[PDB]
Amino acid sequence: RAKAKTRSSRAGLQFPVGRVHRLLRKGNYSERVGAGAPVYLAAVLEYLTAEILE
Amino acid sequence: ARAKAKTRSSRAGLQFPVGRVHRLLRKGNYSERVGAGAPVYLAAVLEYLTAEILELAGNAARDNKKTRIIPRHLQLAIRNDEELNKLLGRVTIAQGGVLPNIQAVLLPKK
Amino acid sequence: KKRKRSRKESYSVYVYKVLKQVHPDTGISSKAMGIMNSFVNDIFERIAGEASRLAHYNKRSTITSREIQTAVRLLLPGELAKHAVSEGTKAVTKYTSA
Amino acid sequence: KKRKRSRKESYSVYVYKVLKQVHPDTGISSKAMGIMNSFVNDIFERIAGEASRLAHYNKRSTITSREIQTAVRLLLPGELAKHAVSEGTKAVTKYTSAK
Amino acid sequence: RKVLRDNIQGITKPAIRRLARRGGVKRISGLIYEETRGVLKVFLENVIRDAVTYTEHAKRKTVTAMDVVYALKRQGRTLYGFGG
Amino acid sequence: KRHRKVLRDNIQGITKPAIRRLARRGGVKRISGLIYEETRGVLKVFLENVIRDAVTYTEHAKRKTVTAMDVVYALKRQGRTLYGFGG
Amino acid sequence: KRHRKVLRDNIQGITKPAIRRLARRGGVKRISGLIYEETRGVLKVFLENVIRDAVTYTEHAKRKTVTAMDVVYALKRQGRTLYGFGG
Amino acid sequence: KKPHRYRPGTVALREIRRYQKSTELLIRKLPFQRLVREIAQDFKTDLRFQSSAVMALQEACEAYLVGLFEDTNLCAIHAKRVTIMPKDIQLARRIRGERA
Amino acid sequence: KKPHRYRPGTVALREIRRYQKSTELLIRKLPFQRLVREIAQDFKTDLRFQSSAVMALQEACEAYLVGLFEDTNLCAIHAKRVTIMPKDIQLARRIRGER
Amino acid sequence: QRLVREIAQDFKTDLRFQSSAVMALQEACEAYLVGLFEDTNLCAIHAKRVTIMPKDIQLARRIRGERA
DNA sequence: TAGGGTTAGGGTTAGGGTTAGGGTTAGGGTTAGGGTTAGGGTTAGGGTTAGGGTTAGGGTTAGGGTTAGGGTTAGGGTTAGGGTTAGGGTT
DNA sequence: AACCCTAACCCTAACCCTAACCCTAACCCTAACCCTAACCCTAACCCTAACCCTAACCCTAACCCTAACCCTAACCCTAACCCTAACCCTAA
Repeated sequence: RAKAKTRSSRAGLQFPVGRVHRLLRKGNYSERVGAGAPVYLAAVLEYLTAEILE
Repeated sequence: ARAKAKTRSSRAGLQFPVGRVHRLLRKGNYSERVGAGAPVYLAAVLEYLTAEILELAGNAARDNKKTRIIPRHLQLAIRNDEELNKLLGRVTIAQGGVLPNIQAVLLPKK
Repeated sequence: KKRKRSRKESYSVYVYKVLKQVHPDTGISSKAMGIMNSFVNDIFERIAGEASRLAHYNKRSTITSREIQTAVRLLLPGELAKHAVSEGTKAVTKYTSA
Repeated sequence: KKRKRSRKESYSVYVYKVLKQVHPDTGISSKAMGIMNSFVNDIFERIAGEASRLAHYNKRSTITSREIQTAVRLLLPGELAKHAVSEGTKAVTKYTSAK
Repeated sequence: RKVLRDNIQGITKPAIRRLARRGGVKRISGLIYEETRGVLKVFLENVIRDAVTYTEHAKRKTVTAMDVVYALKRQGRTLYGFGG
Repeated sequence: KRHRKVLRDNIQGITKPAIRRLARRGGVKRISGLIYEETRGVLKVFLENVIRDAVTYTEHAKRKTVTAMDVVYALKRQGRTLYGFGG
Repeated sequence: KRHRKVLRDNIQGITKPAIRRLARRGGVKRISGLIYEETRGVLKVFLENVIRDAVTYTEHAKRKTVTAMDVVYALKRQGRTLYGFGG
Repeated sequence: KKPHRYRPGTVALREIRRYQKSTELLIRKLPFQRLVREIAQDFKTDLRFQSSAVMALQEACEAYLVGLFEDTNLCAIHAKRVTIMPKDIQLARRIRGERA
Repeated sequence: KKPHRYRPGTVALREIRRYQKSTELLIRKLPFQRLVREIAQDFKTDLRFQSSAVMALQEACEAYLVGLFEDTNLCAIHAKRVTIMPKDIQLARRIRGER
Repeated sequence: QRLVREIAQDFKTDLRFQSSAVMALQEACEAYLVGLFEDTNLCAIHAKRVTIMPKDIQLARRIRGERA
């Protein structure tokens, strides 16, 4: 709680990297999410939303 | 201490297991809590479907007169009944041939 | 041998008992066991599978008996549904008594 | 009366910030936010559904990056999975290398 | 509300041609109009029956839009838009 | 050191008799001449697609052998469930 | 023995420095990053086109060896005219 | 009267163009709020439809019919005809995997 | 001299009836073993195929092909023709949706 | 030596390349490539840029007439 | 790596099935006037919900025993080869 | 009716076998809890129904021009024997 830096900003991705972790965990997809997976899956959604929106 | 130690499949009178089916629902990650009543409904619903395929399969083998069910009989039973041809309509049974049908125009009329 | 093989599980013993009840004098070849054992393991992923989603939409967190009766009225056809929703409740009724 | 207000959650702020990098000057009408917020929720239920089957077939219990990457190689087609496996690899490399 | 024949006669002959002209057809035979009232009645029976089964699970007596977006998704024709 | 031929079977073995045996099971009565080159073009875009997904699963386990459970797992995704060849 | 044959890694055999030494003779000062894949596309079409005409002359003479007076007789038709490495 | 009586085939190639460049819905709303409610009375009595689920059934039963019609047209141009006929709609469904 | 030449197209009706009543595979195993080996080289080299993997691929591939030819036939009988042709195969693939 | 050998497999197999044939192919292929770069450079200096890029190579090939 | 038997691979030939052309007639197309119904509004009242504390029974869960299911194995019961006889017509 | 194919066996002889037999491993009874699907006013909104209108849209004739169909030949091309003898099986 010393200072607040968004987990999206540290990896420089616009799409949320905190919300995708809760939705992967609370949908019962698997027992232990891991921490290299929320960040990879918030970048394969952002590239696709930047192909249809351009 | 314990006493009778009677089995769950025996209590409900269903041949298919009601012990293995509960473990698989719990560790497949379908949902966090599985109610005890639910495995018993699944074992019964699966049993009726196996009895329909095996009973219909046997009749077709009797007509061929061989005394063992084999893959070709199962295709002929599954692909004839209307309801079982709309659940298993995409599945391809291995070593199963095709049902015999020839269109009239190809067939020499005269 | 000294391998200590993990081994596998099969619903093959159970299928043989059912074959005996419906017809008491026929038998099944091993290739036929393979097609049948797969079906019992493919109608356990469609029927259980629709139950998982039906729990989340509602917000409820358990897969109880009603949720496996709204997944047999949707993933099974027409008259193999009325004769299977009815067959299942009878076994649940007996279990509750004993 | 007071409060008693549920909070609907939608990815709509984040689709009005990728329209402000690719094309400054244009704006999205309300229906297009609909037909977009229902796209992000459809390619997140096809990459968390081929990564919860790959974990179980191989008898393992965690979805690490390799698993969320096997799905992109299978579900997305050509000239779309190629321009996506790389985009993720640069984005995770920054997370570990730079703190 | 009703139980008459105006249900399938509501898809009138002009609007069973304009739907077609959005597809490319240039001449339409007389009996297409009867067969294409039959095919729409079967599709609606299958989409409506599955919406009712989900509605009963929650005990509600109103068939909301999300239930139709979940009936169509199962049969292979996803809809995007009129729902979430 | 090397089989002199490196053709890896160029869509071969589907000889006129094999395509005139599969078609006859189908119901075809008078197969036309040009079909043989085309039916060696449709088999080709299918054997590749089951294969690309099949290798993709094996590289995930890091093993170097394509076992039949990998082909049954790939065939389910495209749409046809083979029952029992692998189980 | 030599139990291996030439795979298709060759097209990436041209290295990243070699395309930066055939472009510094050309006057280029700040080569951009994406050029390296494109320059392996322009060379790839050219090497096939001199080659197909080269094999077509050799098969006319029913030999099995592509000698340089065949490359020089193919390169004249396409457009260039190498003078020197040939007669 | 020397007018502009258009010859058969020039008021149908101007119609295909106007209707293929629009986004509106062809079926009238009130007659499709009664087909939906006479196919529901049989399944359960007293079901009250919402006002956005009688427009998500219109936009999925007017985008499957404009789907059969393109497949009927490819079939009726394979027998050298330009007029869709009722023996074409039946072929399209069989191959697609719908009624058989 | 007995030519006994059955008129054109009557040997084949006997062929159709006998072929539809048996399940043996109709493409030879040794040639097919190689077509898969060639189409696997591009995806990776050093891939070793177990015996069952070639067998499954033969049962699926025969089954897709047997089907395309029952739908091509249905299209041919529509135009009043009685023989399959190259053009008919392409209407079946556009309608089925494979494209 | 290898790129030429791989490209030759498709046209025929059992083709044996004399030493001079792979030398000539090196002194023609370098010359086509050295040239495209001088024309790509002329195009780049036109737009006010000082660096070659992927788009510039395509204008040089359409104008020279090779791609069609 | 033998080796051996049969499957594919070449020829001819005659029939039959596309295919192009040439008439014939109902059937969609194209305008033109009558007779609405399907859209909009406004009220209003009932008909179904959205939270919110509150039990109590149904789960989970972590200990024991112990039962039931999963591998291995001779010898018999089909079950196909394997030849005759049958039997269908079939050019 | 040229003279071609269809239908009894019957020896033949490996793979489904019942045990049968351990025995390994997974269920079950027996004790703990917690937590949630039941419960309830309410107050809120939104679906249903009713009323009015009116003007674009359907409906029902007439007239006549194409396009679907049925012949007509005919002529190319796909069918059905026949020596191979090459290659795929079959062990091993």
